[PDB]
Amino acid sequence: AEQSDKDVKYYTLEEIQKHKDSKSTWVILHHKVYDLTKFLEEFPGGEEVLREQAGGDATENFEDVGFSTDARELSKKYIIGELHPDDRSKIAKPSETL
Repeated sequence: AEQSDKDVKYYTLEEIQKHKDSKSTWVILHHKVYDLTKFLEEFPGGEEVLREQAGGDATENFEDVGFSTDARELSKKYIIGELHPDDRSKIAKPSETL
């Protein structure tokens, strides 16, 4: 879903589900989406620790893999838009059998 209004982009969790590269790495707090693509470069080679949780969690994850103080304010700093209201319900938890 590409938002016609170019302010606060509606990313879909279906979009981020294919988190293969660092540039495809975004995380969701619950209903709003935050950029992890840049945030992982703050960790020297620390893309792989958070990649698996990208397209899934950020409620605990963004602060977990994040810096102890910095990640707490850097959550709202990396405001890349909001996660699609339908998609946070779709992939609240996917089939864990894969």
